[PDB]
Amino acid sequence: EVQLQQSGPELVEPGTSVKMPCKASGYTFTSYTIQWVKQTPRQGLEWIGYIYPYNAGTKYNEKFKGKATLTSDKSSSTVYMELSSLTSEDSAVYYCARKSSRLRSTLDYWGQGTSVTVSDIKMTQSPSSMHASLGERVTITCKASQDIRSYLSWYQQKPWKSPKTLIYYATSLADGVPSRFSGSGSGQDFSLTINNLESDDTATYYCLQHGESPYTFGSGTKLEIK
Amino acid sequence: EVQLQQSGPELVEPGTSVKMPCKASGYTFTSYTIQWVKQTPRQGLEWIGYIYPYNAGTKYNEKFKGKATLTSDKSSSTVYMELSSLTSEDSAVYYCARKSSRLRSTLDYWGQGTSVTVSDIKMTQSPSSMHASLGERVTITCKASQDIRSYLSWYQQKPWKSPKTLIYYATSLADGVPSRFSGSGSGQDFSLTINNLESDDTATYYCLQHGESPYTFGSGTKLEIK
Amino acid sequence: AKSRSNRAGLQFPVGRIHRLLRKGNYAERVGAGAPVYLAAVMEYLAAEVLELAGNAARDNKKTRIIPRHLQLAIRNDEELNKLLSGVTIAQGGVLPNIQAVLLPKK
Amino acid sequence: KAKSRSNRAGLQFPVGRIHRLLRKGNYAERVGAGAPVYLAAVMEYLAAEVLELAGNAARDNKKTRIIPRHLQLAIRNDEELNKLLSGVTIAQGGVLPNIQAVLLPK
Amino acid sequence: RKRKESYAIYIYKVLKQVHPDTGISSKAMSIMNSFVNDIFERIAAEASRLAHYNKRSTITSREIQTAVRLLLPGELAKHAVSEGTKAVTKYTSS
Amino acid sequence: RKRKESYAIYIYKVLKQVHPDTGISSKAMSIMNSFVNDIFERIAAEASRLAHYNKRSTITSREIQTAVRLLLPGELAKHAVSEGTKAVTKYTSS
Amino acid sequence: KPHRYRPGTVALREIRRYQKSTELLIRKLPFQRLVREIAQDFKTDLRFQSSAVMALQEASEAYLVGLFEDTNLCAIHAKRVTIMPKDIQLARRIRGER
Amino acid sequence: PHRYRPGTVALREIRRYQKSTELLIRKLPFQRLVREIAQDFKTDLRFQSSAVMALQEASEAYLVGLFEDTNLCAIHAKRVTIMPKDIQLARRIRGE
Amino acid sequence: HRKVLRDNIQGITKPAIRRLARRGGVKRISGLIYEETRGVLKVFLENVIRDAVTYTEHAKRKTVTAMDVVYALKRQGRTLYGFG
Amino acid sequence: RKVLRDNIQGITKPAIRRLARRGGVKRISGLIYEETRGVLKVFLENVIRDAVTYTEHAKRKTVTAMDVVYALKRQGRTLYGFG
DNA sequence: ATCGGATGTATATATCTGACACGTGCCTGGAGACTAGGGAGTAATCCCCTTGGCGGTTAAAACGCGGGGGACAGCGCGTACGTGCGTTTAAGCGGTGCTAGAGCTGTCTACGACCAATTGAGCGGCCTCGGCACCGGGATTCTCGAT
DNA sequence: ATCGAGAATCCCGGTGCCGAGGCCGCTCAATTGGTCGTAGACAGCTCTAGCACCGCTTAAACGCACGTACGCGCTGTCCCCCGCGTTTTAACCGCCAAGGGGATTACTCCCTAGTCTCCAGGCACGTGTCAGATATATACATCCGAT
Repeated sequence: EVQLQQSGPELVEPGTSVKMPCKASGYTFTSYTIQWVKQTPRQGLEWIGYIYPYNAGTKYNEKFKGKATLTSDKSSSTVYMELSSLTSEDSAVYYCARKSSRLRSTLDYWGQGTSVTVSDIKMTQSPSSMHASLGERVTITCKASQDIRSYLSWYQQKPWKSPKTLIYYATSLADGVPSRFSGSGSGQDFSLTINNLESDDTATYYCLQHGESPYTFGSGTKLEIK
Repeated sequence: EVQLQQSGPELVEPGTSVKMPCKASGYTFTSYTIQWVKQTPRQGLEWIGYIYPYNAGTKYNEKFKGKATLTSDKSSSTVYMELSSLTSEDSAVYYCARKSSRLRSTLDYWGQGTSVTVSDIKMTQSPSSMHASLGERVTITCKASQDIRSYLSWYQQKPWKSPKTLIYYATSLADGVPSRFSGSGSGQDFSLTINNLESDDTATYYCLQHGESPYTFGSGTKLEIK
Repeated sequence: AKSRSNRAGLQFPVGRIHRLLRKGNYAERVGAGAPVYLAAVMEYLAAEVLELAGNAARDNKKTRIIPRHLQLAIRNDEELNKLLSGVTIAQGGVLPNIQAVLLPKK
Repeated sequence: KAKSRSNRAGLQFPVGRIHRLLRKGNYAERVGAGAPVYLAAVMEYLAAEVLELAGNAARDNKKTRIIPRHLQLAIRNDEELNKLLSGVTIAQGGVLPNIQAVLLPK
Repeated sequence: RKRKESYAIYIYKVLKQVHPDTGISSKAMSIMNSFVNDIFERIAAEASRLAHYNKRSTITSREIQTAVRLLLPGELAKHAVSEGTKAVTKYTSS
Repeated sequence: RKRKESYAIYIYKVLKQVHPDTGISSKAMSIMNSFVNDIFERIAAEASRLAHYNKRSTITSREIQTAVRLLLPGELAKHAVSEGTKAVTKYTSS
Repeated sequence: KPHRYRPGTVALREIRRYQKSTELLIRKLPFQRLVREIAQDFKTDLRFQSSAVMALQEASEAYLVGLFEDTNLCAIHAKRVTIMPKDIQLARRIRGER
Repeated sequence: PHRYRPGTVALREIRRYQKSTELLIRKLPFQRLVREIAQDFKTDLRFQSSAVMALQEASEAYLVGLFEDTNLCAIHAKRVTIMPKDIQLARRIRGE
Repeated sequence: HRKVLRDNIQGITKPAIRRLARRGGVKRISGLIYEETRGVLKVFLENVIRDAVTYTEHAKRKTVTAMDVVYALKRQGRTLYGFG
Repeated sequence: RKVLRDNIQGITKPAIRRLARRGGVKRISGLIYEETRGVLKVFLENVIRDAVTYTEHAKRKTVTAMDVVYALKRQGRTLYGFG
């Protein structure tokens, strides 16, 4: 029922500034923060920041302070993101993700992303790639740098699609996710476990910590079914 | 504490209009209607009308419809009554009284009374005048015309003073009234009873009905001590 | 057998109100005079509302109380309007009230 | 040995005391066994949520003790907690910093 | 058909002793039934809280009188206290 | 001395497990105790009212869950139901 | 020359008309369809009594009439006689809904 | 000499009193007002030290939350001064 | 065969909102009042119907009765007399 | 004990200005101070009347902070911090 | 736009106190174990009442159009409120004392819960007639445009 | 300021109808009569805490002067909303038909109240130390007038 629709693909000029919307409907707009995630195929996913449409309260990644500002529009249910002074370190896919103001909640609903082209705690996923059969259990780990406590999410990302939430609060299943996926762990050692694999389990599996102030994703794990 | 401050004495010529205030203090002004009663030495007490300051809603006697006109001012906590076409039949004292919007309630507190000097149910008080000793039990009757179901009051009026409420709802004592006074009766024949008399019981005693919409007083009962 | 309603001089059911107090999870025990007091207060309030509604029904030349008369009786009275301020009376309408600035001028 | 129902449930809030308060509180004639477990878990969740947001608000103020100002900032900076505690005054809590745009100078 | 048990006959007795020739409609009788149930539930809940605040386990007529003085505005709570005191007084005389 | 029985030591245990270095003042502990008492008596009153509506005599975890869904706004009522269901599932496994 | 009332006459006339009636001012079937459409997002295959939708319509129209009575005061405060969405928003956030 | 323009110290005071948590009424005039209002209900009453503080917290919270609605009513009428008509509108919409 | 409705908020027409404003006492009505009013009514009905369905599915019913609506209104401070 | 009169002027004009500053108010008319004193007197009358009713139900002579908390709670002005 | 003086506010350092976090005894309330009984879960049946469909009526809704009056913006004028300064006045704080009353304990008894037997009060069903909704026709009243 | 035409509303009799109001049978809930056991009323006592007074310091309140900027009234313009006529659409009402599910009954059993015993969890009471409050100097930000 929740849609976060976004723009099309763009190619722009350096030095300019691009503004992209996150027209979001299907829910009460002012009660959920809207998170912005940057995905380049070199550095994985990176968290830009959020805005809270209740009080227009923002928070940014310190490496994006000045590079990106977020604004709101409560009449049109729209959050805008401007990137100014476009360098070559700006050709990525920018998703907007809805997240509740609950500390337990995760980035549960994503936007499809915009192709943009120009002219601290580290999450170390131990398997960088997996290969398995169609009835095998796989186990992905998300070794942490400092003690977060259960504030870990697990996302899968199919090729050229927006990521999908699997686990939040390190054990709890997301909405509509089948019980084959199960999370475990606390502190610094977490685990994703898929039980009886299928053909549609071929994706990259990221772990996101949101216990501390800059949210950091994992490097990724490409699981290969046959 | 509840005071209804009225104006002073006043002389006017015939063919004039005169406005008298009823500045009220010591209570919540809009919760209580303010009643207007005239008193002549030729006809006695007679009810003119009321105004409810909550909805600015008046209701007049059919003998005074057009003749008298009532207005309130909420910020002033003041009720103004105007008299049009001042005939010789306008030589009276005009009292303003406070009555709640409760049907059981009576004219609780009265004003000072202003002497204006130009230049249906009937109540039957059976003793028109009474002499009594200083320790005798007195009964005054107030036989009615139509049936009023216990909506009858009793007032004591000293000479050249405002009437004081004795008994409301035909049995129940007013506030500050000692238990020497005692009311009885229901339907048409009511009775006031004074158990042991005193020095300050030299007054005239009226009975007022509230059963039907023109309120009618009694003729009076002048009580003398020895 | 004499009813407690007849014993108290009331029309409202003192025994039924006693049962409803005893089975309503209000206290561990319920005194004797408490359903009598509560029945007298409920009969008083019902009689005041019904009397003002019957007067408002007679003013519209009707011999039967409809919800409009209950609404007029309640909202034309400050104490009853403060008692029933968060109450919608079904098919009651509103009081006739136009602001003075909306009327034609001269 | 005796084990607490809080430790059986994994909670920090007293399941046995909440059972006694539901029993002696005139709520129903009977109280189920999972009712104090559920209610203690919900109360501990809500306490932990407002306490964590207040501790973050204290840390952003460079303090290590929560004072009522941090509870007020935590509650009023959150849409759901403000809808839950809307008719609630917090003593010595202050207000949120908010000036309307029209009152700021050109 | 299991005895839904309203207040309609007592409200009709009250109406017929107040206005002996005025009747009532079914929707108005339902509104008056809702009103009587409403004020019962308000006074009983305030009396329940007053008994709980004072470490008492009995709702008495003193709790009902305090709840009436807390819930009714102005001169409603003056005449309702008089009605309740009169009924308890003549009830204790059997 | 008559054992005034607060929630303060449990709120302090919860605080020491979410923020192990942060303390709390006495006025803030009094506010948190009032908060916990308030939400207890709101959920318990709604569960009492649900049992009375459905002609039940028992307050169970199904009434407490429906009261939590009625009272808490949004995703508060989504995570509180998860916490209560997890505690009940753990408790019946001894 | 056809007769023509000046602007404001017919409006005051139907203010006096609809402030004297007690009826329901929304059509019954569009409101019933709106109620059943809204309830589809909470539980699928719901049934409603005939009096449940009547209770919802009475409550909804009482809400909207009582909100327009406050919107009108907010419009008159700004020295207008037209009501505007900023008047509705002011009334709703002083009442505690925005 | 130096002179701030009208509206500058007002905004400075808005930022000063919206950052603090103090009680903005003096303690002894408020306690005297409480004991004077309570005389009309019972003679020779007595108050805890905490009852008058609970009354002052609630009274200042009520007045601050009313002045916010009053400011919205003033801004709605395209003014920046608040007036008794703004207070009366703010209380009529709230239902007082 | 199940009836799934879409966009019946336009069934509350412009002359219906004008009648509600006439009962509210409103003389002149802007043209943007109707879309504001439809959103206000939709938010009110979402809030009441969510609680009425919660009361209904606690009782393990499939029918929303009038008492569920009356209870859902009553705990929002909107007591309704006339429906039990 | 002695009777007190007219203590509403102890709520001075600077105190009302401080409460308006916390309410975000930049400019204040001169007739605001009497309107504010009347509003505060009405609120305090309504709360103290209920707190005194709660007090003399308990057959006490001291208004405790709990009676004030209950008297505010029954008006929708729930106060956290005093028990 | 820019620059500098004045003012205010954020920042870093010392230092000091009282409030908070922790330790200890003790006592009372919670846990464990056991028993009895009744609430509720579940199955089964009935019959109401909700949903769906259909067709003709007709009243409300939609749409278009002319025009007037109201919203809004600009402009000017005056007055009232803000800023600041100097004088005054209570608030706050500490210190002390006195006593009223809150809070706690103990004892006793009246009062309410409880249980069983009985009967009449109230509720469902049904039946009838009159209060009211509606219809048609005249009567008054309000509004609006030439005069 | 009169004044007539037209539209609107009000009133006044006459008809039909269905809903209020009353009656009848029955059942179940209230009443009546004892019996018991705890709640609370009342007397008594102690100690907390609230009230009252007093002196001093000083911060806030008060009163006044000056000027500005904002409130408010006036005028003009234009455009948007209202009144009305015409066309269309969908509500509504009456009728009918399934069938889902609400409501009630019967029965079994498991879950919870109640009681008793024990012991450990939590509270009152002390206690040290460190987090914050405050003083004070210093640095940055901002405001405002002159250019």
